Amino acid sequence: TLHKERRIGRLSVLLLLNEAEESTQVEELERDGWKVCLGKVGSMDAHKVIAAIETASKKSGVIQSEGYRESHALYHATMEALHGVTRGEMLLGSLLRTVGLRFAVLRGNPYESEAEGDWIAVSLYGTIGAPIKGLEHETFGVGINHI
Amino acid sequence: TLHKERRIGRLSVLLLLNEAEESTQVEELERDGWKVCLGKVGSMDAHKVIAAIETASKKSGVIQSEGYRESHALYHATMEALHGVTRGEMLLGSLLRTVGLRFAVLRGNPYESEAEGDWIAVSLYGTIGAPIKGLEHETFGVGINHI
Amino acid sequence: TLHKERRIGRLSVLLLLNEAEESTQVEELERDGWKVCLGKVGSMDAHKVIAAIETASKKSGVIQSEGYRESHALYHATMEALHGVTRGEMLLGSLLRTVGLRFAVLRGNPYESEAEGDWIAVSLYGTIGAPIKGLEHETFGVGINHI
Amino acid sequence: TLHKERRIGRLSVLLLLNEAEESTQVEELERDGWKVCLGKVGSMDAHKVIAAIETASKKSGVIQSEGYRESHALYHATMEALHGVTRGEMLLGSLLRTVGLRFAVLRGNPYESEAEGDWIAVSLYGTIGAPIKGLEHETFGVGINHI
Amino acid sequence: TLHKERRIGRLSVLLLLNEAEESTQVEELERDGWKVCLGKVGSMDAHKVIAAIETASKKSGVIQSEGYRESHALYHATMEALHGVTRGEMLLGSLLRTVGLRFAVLRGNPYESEAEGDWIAVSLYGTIGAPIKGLEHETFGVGINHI
Amino acid sequence: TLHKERRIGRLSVLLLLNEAEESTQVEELERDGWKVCLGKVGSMDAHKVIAAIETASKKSGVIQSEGYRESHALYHATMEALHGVTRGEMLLGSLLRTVGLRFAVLRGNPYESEAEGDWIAVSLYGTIGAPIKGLEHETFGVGINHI
Ligand SMILES: N[C@@H](Cc1c[nH]c[nH+]1)C(=O)O
Ligand SMILES: N[C@@H](Cc1c[nH]c[nH+]1)C(=O)O
Ligand SMILES: N[C@@H](Cc1c[nH]c[nH+]1)C(=O)O
Ligand SMILES: N[C@@H](Cc1c[nH]c[nH+]1)C(=O)O
Ligand SMILES: N[C@@H](Cc1c[nH]c[nH+]1)C(=O)O
Ligand SMILES: N[C@@H](Cc1c[nH]c[nH+]1)C(=O)O
Ligand SMILES: [Ba+2]
Ligand SMILES: [Ba+2]
Ligand SMILES: [Ba+2]
Ligand SMILES: [Ba+2]
Ligand SMILES: [Ba+2]
Ligand SMILES: [Ba+2]
Ligand SMILES: [Ba+2]
Ligand SMILES: [Ba+2]
Ligand SMILES: [Ba+2]
Ligand SMILES: [Ba+2]
Ligand SMILES: [Ba+2]
Ligand SMILES: [Ba+2]
Repeated sequence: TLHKERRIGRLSVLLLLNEAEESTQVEELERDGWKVCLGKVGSMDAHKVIAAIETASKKSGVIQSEGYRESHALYHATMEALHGVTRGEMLLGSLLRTVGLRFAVLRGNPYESEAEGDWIAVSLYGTIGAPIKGLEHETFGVGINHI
Repeated sequence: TLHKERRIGRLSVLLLLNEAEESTQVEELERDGWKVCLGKVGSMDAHKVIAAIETASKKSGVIQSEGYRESHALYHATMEALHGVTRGEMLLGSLLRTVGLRFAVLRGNPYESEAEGDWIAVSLYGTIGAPIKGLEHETFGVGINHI
Repeated sequence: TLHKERRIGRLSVLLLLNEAEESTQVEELERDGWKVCLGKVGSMDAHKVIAAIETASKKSGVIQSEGYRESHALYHATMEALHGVTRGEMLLGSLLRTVGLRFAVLRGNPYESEAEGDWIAVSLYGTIGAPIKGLEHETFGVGINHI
Repeated sequence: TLHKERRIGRLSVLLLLNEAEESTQVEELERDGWKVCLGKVGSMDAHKVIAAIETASKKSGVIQSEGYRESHALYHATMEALHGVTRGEMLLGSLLRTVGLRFAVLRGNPYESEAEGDWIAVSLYGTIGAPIKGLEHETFGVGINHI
Repeated sequence: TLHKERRIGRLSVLLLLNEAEESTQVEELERDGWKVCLGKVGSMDAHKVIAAIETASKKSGVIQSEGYRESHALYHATMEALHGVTRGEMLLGSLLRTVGLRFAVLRGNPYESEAEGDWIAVSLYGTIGAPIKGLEHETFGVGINHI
Repeated sequence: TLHKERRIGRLSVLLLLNEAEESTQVEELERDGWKVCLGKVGSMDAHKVIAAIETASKKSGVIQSEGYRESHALYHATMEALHGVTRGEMLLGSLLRTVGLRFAVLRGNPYESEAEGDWIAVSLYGTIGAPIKGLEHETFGVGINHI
């Protein structure tokens, strides 16, 4: 049962979508026990988006730098988030398209039972379009995985 | 070029994610020229989710009841939104999973140039999990298409 | 190297597309050594579409009714043909859509060298759209496999 | 209701498959109201196949050069056409395959009602095989979208 | 670093493929620390293949009956295994195919470092073919996830 | 009906998995009438993996070096084998992942009736994970096709 106050998904998206506050929201979330990570990445290569998220997550401490387990949970949540952005073929430049994304990564227990342990959420928002500015529209993606 | 104040995607998601206001947000959006449609649908059949969205959209007037063109634009934006929720296989009950979604549909020009005309956005938020309550997590989806 | 006069794909289509009152193509192809099949199927169940094509291909003697080897060559040709039709998710009714198809099944060698042996093409044409007539547009798919 | 005499999909294919008439078929279709485009593309990069189809469409006046709306309709139609050719994975060279394609793009109204507006059809035809001539076979793809 | 002697994937397959020993291989693996599960499932519904694997896993104590965390790890591992069997579209009956599968589920740590924790491997083996015995062939699938 | 002693899939695996110091399987299979191939490949480019398998299958004489027909049977077997490995997106390096594979290619008839003719299996095994060693887990894939 998802805790009405700890919906890791909804929270990561609100953070990702609210431009006024930035450090005001991150602190509250962190004081609530959430490990937060924010970043931006524009590219026509998906592996750079994945790389960017993984690097920012490990630096901000959202996931462990050592070992595979946690990098593996993050990898798949990212894959699942890229689905919402790619909608069909997890390809960017190879299908003549590029993205400009903002991303958030949240870690913590979104459930009532403390036995559930930690979960992670990768949220993406920005644009996807042709190699030219202006010729694009919005795109969203959210992936949730257990750690 | 997307108008900083008319980002149809971001707006539909905020509406979808804000529980306090409900009719307070819809009115402002509608006074701004946006045609809005809200609804909920829980099911293990994707064709009922699609049906629910299409029916609510035509009743609330977001898209034209007559003709194919507009129903065709809505159909594909829905498909693109379901990708974010299904992340891989656009299947629910057949893969032993069910969803509980909240959906918003917005229509209007999100660009600076008035020549772009109308666009539509289908946003989904809720849960996806096993046929039992509690065993699920969050899921998001957003589709954007021109009309 | 393909035989400019035996491009099994191109031929199966020209045959599927033509709506001439006088039956002149089937006999011409057969006389040139080709096996030909023709059928129509409308359904919101992909398995029924695969079923019909198999059956008509066996009744017409395009593939052997005995064994698996040829039924296997056709099944994949059919599948690769349904991709052009479903474009992404090999689902019809569960995605609230339905088809009205016409199909051709051509079997024979399309190469200059007799060594390449027989090959088989499955072509599809019709409409795909909502459950209501009129609300739809065209759909095309060609699957080519070896036998 | 598709107009028996304006089946944009069927027409673009017949236009693509027939070698005898080249300007004779374009003219007749142009005089019938259709915007028409024809091209050839050989590549192992999907983005080049996409870019040529867009560039040819914008140079022949099948879709506007200015704005995003029309480029967006064509992009998706191309994607839907790319499906029938790739059959499963929208990759060519990365999967050790290359294509030699002939394409067509048709823009006009295929319905009885004028309220349906214009639609665009992207059609593809040619060979898909290994990076060696002769080692291949035929491949089709038809995409259809509303503008 | 995978531990040469604890390659959970390789083990579950060898365990799945060998008919001579049944309890002799389960015991040895159990005495080596591995949680093990074995089952058989014949169906044309993917959800039944999934449900049997989950039910068998929860009854044999390979994953907890309480909570979501472990069911979530197993669900995804099963999906990843379902991939190798469906090869492209996660559908069976809807695509006129049915399977007769033997499965295995292994839970334990395959790495040198104990900080990697437990991982779960779902393995599938059997036939996938038409709804008629004999008309089919072999099919494999191995899914691997972290708990 | 498959021959309990000639299940080409099951055999190709047992052969791929075994790491015995004494070469005893290859010769036994060959003596029973099977064509066998063995190779290893590590790369973050799927085309290089397909390349190697083709080549080793031609050098070993598992499929004819001349023609297309057999190269076509193998290419698809390979593809259907890569699905078990990529589980969703037939991408390695562009999704920031890489493989370390071992592959077997068995060719021969696996059915009781000699009428089914020859068939070919492509089996894969190794690891898939980040560009850094250790950060990975196992991966499996079996593709079976007719020839
Ligand atoms: N609209 C495309 C992106 C794009 C390519 N060209 C123009 N726009 C998408 O859905 O990703
Ligand atoms: N977690 C699954 C849903 C589910 C099935 N069983 C339990 N949960 C998903 O990503 O859709
Ligand atoms: N146009 C959709 C089908 C559809 C459903 N409703 C209307 N049309 C397709 O491309 O398959
Ligand atoms: N014919 C393959 C392509 C190929 C590459 N090499 C041989 N064939 C296809 O379906 O795309
Ligand atoms: N062998 C097919 C299934 C099938 C159905 N009928 C014949 N064959 C597959 O790859 O799934
Ligand atoms: N584990 C991923 C690959 C990966 C990338 N980084 C770490 N692992 C897979 O299933 O392919
Ligand atoms: Ba996909
Ligand atoms: Ba898919
Ligand atoms: Ba697919
Ligand atoms: Ba092929
Ligand atoms: Ba788009
Ligand atoms: Ba796909
Ligand atoms: Ba459509
Ligand atoms: Ba999940
Ligand atoms: Ba798929
Ligand atoms: Ba993994
Ligand atoms: Ba896929
Ligand atoms: Ba098969």
